[PDB]
Amino acid sequence: RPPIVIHSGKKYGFSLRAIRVYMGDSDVYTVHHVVWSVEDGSPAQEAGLRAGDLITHINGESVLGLVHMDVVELLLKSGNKISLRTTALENTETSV
Repeated sequence: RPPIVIHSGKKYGFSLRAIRVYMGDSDVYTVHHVVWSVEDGSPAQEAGLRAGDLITHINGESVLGLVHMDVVELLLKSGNKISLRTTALENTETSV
């Protein structure tokens, strides 16, 4: 899949969470960066970034396993253009 290339001089217009993904009952995890929301009319929305996307790469650099604020910093220091590689399973959540 090609990277999403966003053109912003402002915020990109999305939010993300760092999810601590555990594999068992020990305090051991791989940090995963997941887009939680995208703002209407924003550069991120326009480019096709979607809530639920796992961001694997920022400007060609693997970000899987980096802590939240390291990824926030990469986003803050990027320019008007950013390239995001992402992957998603279901295109919606399920309400229960």
